[PDB]
Amino acid sequence: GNISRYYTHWSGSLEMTFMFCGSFMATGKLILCYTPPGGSCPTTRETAMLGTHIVWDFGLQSSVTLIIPWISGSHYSTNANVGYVTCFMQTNLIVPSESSDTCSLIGFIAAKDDFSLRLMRDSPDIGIDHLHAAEAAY
Amino acid sequence: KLGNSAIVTQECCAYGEWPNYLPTQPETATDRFYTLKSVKWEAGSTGWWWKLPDALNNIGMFGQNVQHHYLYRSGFLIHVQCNATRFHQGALLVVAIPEHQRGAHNTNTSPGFDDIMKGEEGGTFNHPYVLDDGTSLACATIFPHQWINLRTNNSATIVLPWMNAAPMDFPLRHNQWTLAIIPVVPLGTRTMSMVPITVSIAPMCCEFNGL
Amino acid sequence: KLGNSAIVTQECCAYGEWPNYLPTQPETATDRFYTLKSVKWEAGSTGWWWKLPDALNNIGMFGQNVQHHYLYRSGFLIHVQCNATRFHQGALLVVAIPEHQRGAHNTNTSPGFDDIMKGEEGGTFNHPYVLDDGTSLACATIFPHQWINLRTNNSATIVLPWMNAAPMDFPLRHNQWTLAIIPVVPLGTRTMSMVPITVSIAPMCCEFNGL
Amino acid sequence: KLGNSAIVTQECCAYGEWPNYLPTQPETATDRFYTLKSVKWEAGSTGWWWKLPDALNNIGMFGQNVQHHYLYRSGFLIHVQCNATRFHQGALLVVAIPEHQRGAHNTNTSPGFDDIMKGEEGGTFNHPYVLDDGTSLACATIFPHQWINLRTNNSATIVLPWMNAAPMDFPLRHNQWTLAIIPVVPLGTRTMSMVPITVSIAPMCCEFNGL
Amino acid sequence: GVSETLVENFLSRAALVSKRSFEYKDDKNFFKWTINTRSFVQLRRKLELFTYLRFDAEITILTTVAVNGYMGLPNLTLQAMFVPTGALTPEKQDSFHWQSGSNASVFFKISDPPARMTIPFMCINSAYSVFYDGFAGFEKSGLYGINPADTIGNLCVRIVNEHQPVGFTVTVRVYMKPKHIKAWAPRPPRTLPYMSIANANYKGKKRAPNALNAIIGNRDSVKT
Repeated sequence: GNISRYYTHWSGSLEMTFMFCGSFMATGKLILCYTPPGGSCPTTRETAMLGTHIVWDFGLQSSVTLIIPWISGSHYSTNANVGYVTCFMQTNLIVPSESSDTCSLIGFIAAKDDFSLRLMRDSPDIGIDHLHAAEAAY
Repeated sequence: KLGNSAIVTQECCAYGEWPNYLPTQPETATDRFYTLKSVKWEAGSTGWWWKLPDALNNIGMFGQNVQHHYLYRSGFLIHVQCNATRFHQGALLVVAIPEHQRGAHNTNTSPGFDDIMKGEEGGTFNHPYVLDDGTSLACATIFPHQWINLRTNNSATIVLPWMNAAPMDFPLRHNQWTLAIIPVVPLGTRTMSMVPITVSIAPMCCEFNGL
Repeated sequence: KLGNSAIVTQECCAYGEWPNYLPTQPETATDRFYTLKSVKWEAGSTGWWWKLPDALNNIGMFGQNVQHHYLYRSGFLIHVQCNATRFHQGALLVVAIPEHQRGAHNTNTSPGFDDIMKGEEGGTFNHPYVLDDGTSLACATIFPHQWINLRTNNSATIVLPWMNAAPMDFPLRHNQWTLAIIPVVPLGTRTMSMVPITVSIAPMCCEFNGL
Repeated sequence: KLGNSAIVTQECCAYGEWPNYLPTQPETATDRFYTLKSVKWEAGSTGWWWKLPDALNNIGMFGQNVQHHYLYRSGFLIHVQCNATRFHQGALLVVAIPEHQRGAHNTNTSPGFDDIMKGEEGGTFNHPYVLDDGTSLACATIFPHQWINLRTNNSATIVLPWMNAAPMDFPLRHNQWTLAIIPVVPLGTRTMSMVPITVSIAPMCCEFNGL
Repeated sequence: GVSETLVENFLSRAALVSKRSFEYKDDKNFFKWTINTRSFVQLRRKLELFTYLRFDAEITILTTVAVNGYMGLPNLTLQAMFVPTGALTPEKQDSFHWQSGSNASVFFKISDPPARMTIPFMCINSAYSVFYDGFAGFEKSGLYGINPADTIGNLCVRIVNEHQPVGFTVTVRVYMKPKHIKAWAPRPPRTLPYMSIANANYKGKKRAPNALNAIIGNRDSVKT
């Protein structure tokens, strides 16, 4: 998402990867919902079963891979609803009495082989102020 | 692996019958794991019971194939997982009772609609030593059963074939099986622990007749 | 296994280049693991960075082949090990930054000799979220990197090829790589732990010209 | 013959394209004739227009595959039948306009949501001589069209292929075609007759992506 | 190209790098420019996505002319002379060094199409060190990140005609465009705003986005 801000139309399967970073004894389950675009963002865990979702037990696994399917990008500059990846608690966090009770997740994203960028524009990120060594290359 | 929801990994079966189709036959709609809520197993927890397929009238493409189909025909593939650490001790009996005609204690009045039909909520044994029907837990290993001994494993897997004298059944009034989880040896740790028990039901060999 | 000092056991590589010699070529003198000091990783530890081969001008037969050779040519084979128990939680990013032109915060003045050259002492990130050079840690997995997730593993291994536009370089002023260890997820236990992180650098395919 | 609802019997096509699948592909759920309401054709009736697939968001398994699928891909097979006796005289133009960007008369303001989106109700031309968009009915036989001349026949059949520049489209905002029935020669009998016109739409080669 | 994500296509858009409305009348009568990557931060952030580069820059001097607040615009002759990293630059506008038989001038008129020369891969090493983690020379006084195997060159531009050219200000635009780009070892994209053209200092904005402690604009909670 810094290369795709140099472009106008992006399209392809992203790939999310989460990684639990708690102790070795930490068990519990996380349900990871993918809401396709335009759909309803789930609030109850029970109505969260609508599209693609996976129950991820981070007592066994330590990393899950969540493929996001084809999205096709800016095929409609305008705010809208373009997907969600939602992660509820399923059970609880079961850590023993010696490990720390505040565990943590980190999440990754990579586009896959079918990702395609086209029409090149300048990035909106960079701009703002005067730089040091101004006119020192003259 | 059943459905777009990859949940748990299986291949223990029951009654020597891996399900086969003995009309609408769902294979990608219903054949998927409908994970229920995870019930908190504590020290003073008596038991839990889920009457199938009453627990699945609400949830999913099976639930739409109940409200839009008069007769159903489905086997199951169930999966109980009890995620506790290496310091928890305990033992569950994951028993799958066919035709669990429950009993009401101390009265001559039969159980009503709101004692037998719970659904996703499940329920709880009151006298688990006699399985709420006057029999015995000590003989209850004659059913399809499985042991979750938290010393050894923490998961269970039972396959539930089609258990009717009838060829097909109507779902909103009759319940074939009854998954029931009774902690024989109660849970222990010194801190004094709400260990969760997660139940995933996956239907197998679904048939539905009568739109 | 490198040198008479048998330290750690390897065969993850980087840039698709297992080092080969593309004159003095040490193979028993320098090719050995120079274990540095083990830095204490706590809860409020920001990061650590070792500029190679500035960390190895002091230590060993490589250090004698710096003071007695004007131009060097060496790849590396590095090995980070974080010896914590099964009750510690945490995650490191062992990243190996080629040409880490660091930045000074909030001023127009470039870093001096005593902010870039540390050697065996190493150093510490001040703003690790932007890698002390205005970029981002969130994109820093484009380098040769490796994850030490103390749930899963506790060790790392990166191979560092010769990374110069030049064919050979002079060591006392330029530093190619920069091994950098940033704890993304900080360390946790209830007692409130100085878990050590031991770094072993082994040179590979050493060349030295100009006595 | 499409679906469990056997309605009408066909094999006239359009654009030289019998539909083929160029993911969810309904073939028994959606591929069936969704008979709409029969509109009363009188002497002073101007016309009728049904924007497809806006007329089918409500009705049937296609309507469930609109509310539960973000992108659709479907061709059509349409069938208009005008059941009048041997004493009624009249002529319809059953025209199927791709991308019927309607116009508002006499104002600079574009049509809103409640002038374009009607659904099963359909709609009615106000100025049918210019097809409500400034063009002309006299040239409107360049579309896929069909003549119901009540002297000769009383039925029509048009096949509507997938008409988008896009590969797949989202249904709740865009409408590809527009079935439009304009009585060129108005209906006549001496009693002064509400002859009905029944429209059956059957989808063909349904695809749906994005649950 | 095969895709628009290819590196040859990603970088070789012609970008403005210099613009000197130098006033010539009857040091200040001309301009020079050290050819460096670090000029305009739209292109600089793209070249600092990579560690090592190898590009033939072409230089396309566009010269305009404008009357100050005499009705015709005079068609002057110019001289854009590429002084590399070697011999001396002309100290005056009409010194001896403009007449050098080694610096490669171009002699273009205003009324021509814009002048265009192609400066080749101008380095000593096998690539341009965009980021340099070292020190120049020998001393501890060598500044950080300044490699002498990175300066492409200088580009001294003067008006060839003699004095008394009266107050038509000459605005000179210079467009660099890389060619034959071979790029090695990519980097994280820079997210904090720049401080200098010399080094990679970081300050951040005051609040998010693009701030020091928060790069993405803060939403209200994680369940937003």
